[PDB]
Amino acid sequence: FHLTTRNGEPHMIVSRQEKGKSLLFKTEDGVNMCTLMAMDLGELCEDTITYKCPLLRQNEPEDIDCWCNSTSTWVTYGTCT
Amino acid sequence: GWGNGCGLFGKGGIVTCAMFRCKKNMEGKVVQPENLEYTIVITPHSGEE
Repeated sequence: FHLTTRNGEPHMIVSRQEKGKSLLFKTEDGVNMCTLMAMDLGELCEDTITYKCPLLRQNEPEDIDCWCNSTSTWVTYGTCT
Repeated sequence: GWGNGCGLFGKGGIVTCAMFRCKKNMEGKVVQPENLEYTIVITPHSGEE
């Protein structure tokens, strides 16, 4: 995935071949591990969706398919197939 | 969803097929007035035995 930013915050452009794998990227505050569970994750195209993966410390996830454990991150991926 | 091999939770497309083998059938036919065949017996009134 391409690591960029959105208003000072880290942003992940996730491609199709990354579905199902732990997303890791270094940050001043250590190594960040985001987890992508999006069922509709497809091919990067015009039909993108973009949203935030909250920071989750010792809390079970609820009503979400993306989250990181060290620093909140934005994520973007296409839905095409 | 994640529990069955998908990255995203949501509705997915599924398709199922089964070979269909008929074991007993019925058939309806159309009877044309023509092509009907009448059998008539013509017997000589002789009284022979």
